[PDB]
Amino acid sequence: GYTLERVVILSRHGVRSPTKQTQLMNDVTPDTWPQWPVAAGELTPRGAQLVTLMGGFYGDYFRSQGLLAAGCPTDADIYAQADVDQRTRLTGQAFLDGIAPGCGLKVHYQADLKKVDPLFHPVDAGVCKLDSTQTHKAVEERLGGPLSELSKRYAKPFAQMGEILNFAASPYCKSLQQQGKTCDFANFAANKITVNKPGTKVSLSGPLALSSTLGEIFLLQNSQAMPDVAWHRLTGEDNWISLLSLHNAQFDLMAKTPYIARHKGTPLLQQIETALVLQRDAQGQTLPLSPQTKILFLGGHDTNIANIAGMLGLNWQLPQQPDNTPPGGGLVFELWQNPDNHQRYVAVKLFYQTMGQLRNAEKLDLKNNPAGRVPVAIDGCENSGDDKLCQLDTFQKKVAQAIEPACHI
Repeated sequence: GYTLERVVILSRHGVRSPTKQTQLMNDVTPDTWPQWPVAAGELTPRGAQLVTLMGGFYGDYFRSQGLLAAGCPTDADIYAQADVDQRTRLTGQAFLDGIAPGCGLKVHYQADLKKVDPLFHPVDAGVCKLDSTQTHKAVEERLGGPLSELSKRYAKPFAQMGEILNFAASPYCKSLQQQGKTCDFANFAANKITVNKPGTKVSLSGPLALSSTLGEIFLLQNSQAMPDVAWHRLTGEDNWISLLSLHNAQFDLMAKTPYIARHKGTPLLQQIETALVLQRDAQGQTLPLSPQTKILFLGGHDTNIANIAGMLGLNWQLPQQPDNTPPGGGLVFELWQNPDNHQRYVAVKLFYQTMGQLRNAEKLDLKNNPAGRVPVAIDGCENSGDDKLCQLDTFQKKVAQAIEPACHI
């Protein structure tokens, strides 16, 4: 077919413990949240193992495509840059361990682990600011109305989440009833967006935000192979899809909303595009990539993937993976060249482990049990053929149009 020339993987970190267990998260259920074997927000050992399995699949796939030779690549061939978080650094390392076992590759990352990496969090870092009014306006435009619409749009998932929590028996519900309120989970509080004064943080609070977090946690519990997921009250693929639709909706609103996405994702989009075509001195190419670079692995977060998706108009649904930005899942950019006419193409795929592949820690390979690999259509691109190929020149213009120039690094 075509020749796979270069790949950039924007990977979410692997399975992690919840980053935060708020009073609200405790109060919305009478049940006890299962504890995790690692500190909050850290990649679990099982998370690492799953990422390594995924790295083995990547290795299998890229070698089958001739992009990697057999044997050990070097940093010249494969570069893994991770965010400063432990979860992303170890995800990058687990990726290298799986794609190149015994090859001594080491994940790279900003040396100062104490500060945000502006590649992964430019807004947090202060590279550019979100305007509160534009942010509220952009999110509502994205939603098609004010956040109060969410309780109607997601009434069934919200009710489902309330049932899974046994919200009606929760301390939060008794507090609501104390105040003469009903225990309508969808409306236990207002959905509020808060941009802090400096414009470096945007927060969603309220039922959607909480439900996004809780749904993700259930999925992480499930992905961790925990024995009790959601107190055994969450089973069935559609129920998983439905419940996680709250999470995906939250990520759509708070990370895919182009205004937000372009401010938070511009350095990553520029890093992805410049690494993909290997324009090593281009703006936004921040890494010491070798001219021989075949794979750039970016160890980031679900928000990063969603920001990129928002910037490029990417929308997907993953068979057997209700989280659109699943643990260890990678937004994979592939540079293809048609040997017959030398036309070059960009393909975007979401590589991911299904729920079962995660939960059962299944060995991934090409013939028996591949990772999921969902082609993703790009706004403004040719989206040609079943794999939604974009002509390279078209992809580069789309990237140039999607970036917020004030947000580059």
